[PDB]
Amino acid sequence: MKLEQQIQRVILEEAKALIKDYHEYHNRVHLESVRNKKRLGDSAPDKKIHRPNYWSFDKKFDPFYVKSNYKSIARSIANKIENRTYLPNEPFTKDVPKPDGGIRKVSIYQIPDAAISKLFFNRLLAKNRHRFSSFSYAYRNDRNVHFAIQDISVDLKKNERTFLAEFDFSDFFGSISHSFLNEQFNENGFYISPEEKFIIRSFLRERKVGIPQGTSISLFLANLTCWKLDQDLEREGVKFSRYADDTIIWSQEYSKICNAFNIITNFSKSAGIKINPKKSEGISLLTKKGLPSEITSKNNLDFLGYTLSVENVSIKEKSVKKIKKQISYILYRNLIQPLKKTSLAGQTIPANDRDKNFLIAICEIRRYMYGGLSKSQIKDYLSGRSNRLYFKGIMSFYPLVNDVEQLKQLDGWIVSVIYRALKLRCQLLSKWGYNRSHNFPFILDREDIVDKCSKKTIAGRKLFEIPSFLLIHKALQKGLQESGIEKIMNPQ
Amino acid sequence: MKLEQQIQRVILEEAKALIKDYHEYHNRVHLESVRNKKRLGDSAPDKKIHRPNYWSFDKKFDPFYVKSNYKSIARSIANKIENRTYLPNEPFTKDVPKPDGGIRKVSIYQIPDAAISKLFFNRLLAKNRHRFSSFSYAYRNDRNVHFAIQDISVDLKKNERTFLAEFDFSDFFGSISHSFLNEQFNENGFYISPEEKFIIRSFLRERKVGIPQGTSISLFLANLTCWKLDQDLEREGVKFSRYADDTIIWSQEYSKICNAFNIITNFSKSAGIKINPKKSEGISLLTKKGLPSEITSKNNLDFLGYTLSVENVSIKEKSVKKIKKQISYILYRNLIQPLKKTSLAGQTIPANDRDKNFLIAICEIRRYMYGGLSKSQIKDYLSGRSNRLYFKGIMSFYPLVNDVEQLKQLDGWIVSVIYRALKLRCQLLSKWGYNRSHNFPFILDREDIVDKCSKKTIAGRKLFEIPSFLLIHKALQKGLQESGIEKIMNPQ
Amino acid sequence: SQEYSKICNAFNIITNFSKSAGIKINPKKSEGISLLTKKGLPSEITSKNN
RNA sequence: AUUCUCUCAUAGGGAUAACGGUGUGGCCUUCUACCUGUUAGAAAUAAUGGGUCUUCAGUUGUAAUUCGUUGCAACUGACGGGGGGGUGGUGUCAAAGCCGUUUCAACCAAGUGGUAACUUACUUUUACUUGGGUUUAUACCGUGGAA
RNA sequence: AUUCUCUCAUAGGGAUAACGGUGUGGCCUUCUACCUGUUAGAAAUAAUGGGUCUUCAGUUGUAAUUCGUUGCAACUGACGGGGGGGUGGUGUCAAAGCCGUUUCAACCAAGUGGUAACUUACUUUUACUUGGGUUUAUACCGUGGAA
Repeated sequence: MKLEQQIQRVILEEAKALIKDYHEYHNRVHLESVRNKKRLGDSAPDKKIHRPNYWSFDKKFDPFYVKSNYKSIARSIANKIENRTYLPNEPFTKDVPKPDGGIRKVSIYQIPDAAISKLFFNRLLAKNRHRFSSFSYAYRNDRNVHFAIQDISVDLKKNERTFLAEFDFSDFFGSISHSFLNEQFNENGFYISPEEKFIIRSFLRERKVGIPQGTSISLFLANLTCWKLDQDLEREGVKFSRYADDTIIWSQEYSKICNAFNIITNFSKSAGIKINPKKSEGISLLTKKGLPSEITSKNNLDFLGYTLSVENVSIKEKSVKKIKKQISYILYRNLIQPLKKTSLAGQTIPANDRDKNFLIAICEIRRYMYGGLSKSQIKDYLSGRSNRLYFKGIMSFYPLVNDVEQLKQLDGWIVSVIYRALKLRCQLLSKWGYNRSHNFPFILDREDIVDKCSKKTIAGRKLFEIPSFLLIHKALQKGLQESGIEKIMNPQ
Repeated sequence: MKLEQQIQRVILEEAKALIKDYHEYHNRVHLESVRNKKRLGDSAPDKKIHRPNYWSFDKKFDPFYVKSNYKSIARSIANKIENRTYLPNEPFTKDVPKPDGGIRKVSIYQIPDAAISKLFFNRLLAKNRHRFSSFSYAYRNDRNVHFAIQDISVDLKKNERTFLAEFDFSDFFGSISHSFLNEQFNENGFYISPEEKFIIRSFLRERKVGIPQGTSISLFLANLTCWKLDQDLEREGVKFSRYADDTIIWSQEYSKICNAFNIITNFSKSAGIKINPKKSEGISLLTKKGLPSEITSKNNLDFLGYTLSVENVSIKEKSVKKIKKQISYILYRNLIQPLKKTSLAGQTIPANDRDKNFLIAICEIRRYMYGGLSKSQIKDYLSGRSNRLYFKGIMSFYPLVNDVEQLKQLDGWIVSVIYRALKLRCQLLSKWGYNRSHNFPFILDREDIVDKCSKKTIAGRKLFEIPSFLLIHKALQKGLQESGIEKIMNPQ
Repeated sequence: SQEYSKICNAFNIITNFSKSAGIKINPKKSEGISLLTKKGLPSEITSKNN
């Protein structure tokens, strides 16, 4: 087919995606407003509906208007791409620096330009994916972080002490030399058509150095420049794994890991990229616990939310603290916050050994960790009674974790936090003039919360059971050997 | 879905494929019989239709009977796979030794067993393709011979002299140790379910050593055993490319290529495979023409139908001789063979400057080399007037050839052979009593055959033009940079 | 030995033999890799005199 | 109008008012061990209502082997953090320590110079919600029309 | 029966005779520079019939640059093997050589001790045929039924 049919179909799909997202967004907002009213009573605020503020800067940002007039835009763009006159329109770049983080300025392009960028990125990736290295895991459709994690986990067990080099790059996207970039189009066996070359050069006219962020065409150019670095790194004879601008190298020889520094420095001098000397760790020796070392040594390393070691693979401390933050905020929101207002008009007071708020908080925690599964369904999957199960929780993002002790400590932390939150709720209810210290669940003790909640039934469903990380860990371990990583892992 | 639906669908597709092939086969036979009658006149033999002789050995070989009764076979097999009682039936192995070739005994299995083998091979390949090396090109759906050819062609240009090691293995499939094979299922991070282990072991019960040939389940086991060999070969720091049991290694260091021999020997001792000392070439130094060498040296090497060198990539001599064989036989069949019979009853004698046999031979040659394209369509593709063209000829099997001189010599050989065949046809027609030495095309000379045939028209189509390899080479070169290798290459 | 790489390879040989024979080394009575020099000479890594 | 047209087609002109989604219910079919109530009615079966179990490592004693690890009874071992105060053991020449009872803390806090708040929130690889499909049953959410 | 059923389901029982494909034509739509005949009829356009062109490297002289390589006239260089005999050049002190005319060979054969045959053929990575789709137009090919 001609280029105009492809532009028309890509533009139509892109336009319909934003409309679907907006239609789901305002319905979620209405449902959450209704539940907030039922929770806060008469103290709930009013519902507010917002629209993107950049939809009014230029008419072409609005997906409804783009969809209404897509055939003419297609026609025009096609003609100007066949007349060598096309030029992307200036983007909207409101991104600004954030505390403790890089500015990370990101540009948002209009729908026709982003559609052209994605269309021309897909064909280049399809034509040239077979000439990339097997140790690059970013911006591709056949590799993912979990493959690098599995490769490092498998390789580190074999030996007892290995050397490691960790280095970082400063301003990766904004420091690529244009004369360098243009010289790689005729090397390593790549296939770039003249029209594709034109389209690529059309996106760099405004700048004098670096490549734009926020667009899909720069993700191929990001992997294009490191082909010689990966070629020389593999020729050296050391193992490595690179994701975007973050890399790690390990080897058994000091001389080999010293030569890897010279290779990295030579590539940085060739491409004009300067390394950051404040976020780099350098050369260190990783050994098992208790073994002495002659040089600077460490026991574990962090890589993309994981904590690799000689023995086990665990979750990073920052991600653990964010899980604790979300669970604690859910309990505080559903138990303590409503009772701190000026008046209790429209609220509901627990009575007759019933508490809807505790059930709601438990259900929300179960939806946050499991995703809605029950312990009976999990045990049916484990016993082989059933042969189908879905993974849609937070644990789906860390399927390679095999550290039981950390999960046990998280379970004990959850139980203690729940007990103390219920104690504070009881004290606040006593302060308001209601005494419910002899009713469920305020009467339960810490040592019997799980056992007593494991029995209470409602409508034939055990809706009061406390989720455990160990059970879902066992289910993930069983499903990994029967379906694979790609199937088990989350789609995002 | 359950296992029975998958078995039912796979069996049905396999059964319908043979029926489609047979229905196309007997129609091709009838058409060829009609044309043979019109060509040989009254001396043509009678049409004969055959059936596979092994269809009567066991009813289950017949696809019509299998299709008629597929649901019961599905049911049964499923039940016995869920009761741990399944066992493949003995195959039919009529393959025998051939002169100048290995016996290569091949077993044909029945449809349900081959369907189970393919079904269980597909899921294993999907679950474990990400743990294979990037330099293995056999029995996969993401790598092909042409990728290895492009990698060697690109790498050899950079340097002027490299060392090479070429070695071969004797009886690869029939010498794998079972105790070795069973020990690799728990290493390198593989994922094999217990049911899959059962199915695998079910196909090796009869033998005491080696794996069966002719089935789809052994193609995964072929790539499974060489994981440690490829791991150590990549750890050494040398380049290589392995396809099935054939491998090549090249490097810049004598010590590195000497260590590659020790790695190969250690792997052969570990797996029990013995190398053949009569089909191996050893260690040689490849240099450019005219440069002296201190050790045994050569100028080019052969790999999978190609002839690689420092400068160019050409076609192997054996494939060139087979192309010449096919062209010469086509000309002999359509020009000389009919006139050597006892009587010319029912034949047609050329007259009034007309010759249907010459036109038929030219059309068959064009279909053999191009596939039916015309020089006007090719020049339209080259000039950019059109933007779509198909490649369905013999040249589609060698798209990376860039040796113009060889194609020019083949063109001159074609012209000379055509001229001499027409001269012999004229002499035979003179011997039968007809003098046509002053009529087209017997009057044309060698130096004007192309120029005169390039003008004659019939029904507005230049059906007498002589095909040239250089034009299709230019079209292949242009299409490679605009669609890619996967798209241009043949589907087989 | 006189070479750091050679004394680093000796560790891999010892570890491979321990894995082959099933013997496990004790990490509390071992001293590791150290450089022995004469008294008064500086060292770049952990050093001892006797 | 987010619906439909028109062409000079990253724009401009007409014509019609509806056009996209969410919750609940329905239907379609879809992977499931038992034991018991009350119904119905022939135990073909249904209909509903209650309760239990599922994992791993062992030690066996044995069958099977296809010469192994297997399948098995029976067995026994696992399987929900940490911190600050008080008070008994038992620790020894002192002691560490090791035992368990009783209190305090919504979380970061096993800490800060000091400790409260927050989810349409906050941010560097950092994000997702419950087998599908179809329902002019049923109630509502953008934006229009009417007013 | 290769069609449909039935269950004890790698099998066995019934019932119906049609069931799968190929060539040609049709239709649907699908990527295409011109110049000319004769038609038709208004040059809106058709309908058919004839003929030419398409690639790469240069040298420019110049415009554009977005500071380059570009786009351009015009230019000139490419673009269909080898072998065995005869005979002229020109080779030089001889000579190699280098020039081109004239004959012989269906291919392997630029070779074998010797050279004919073969495609439903022969064989180690070794194989495929012409944008699709739909046509109870039209003629035929397996296997059934009828006979």
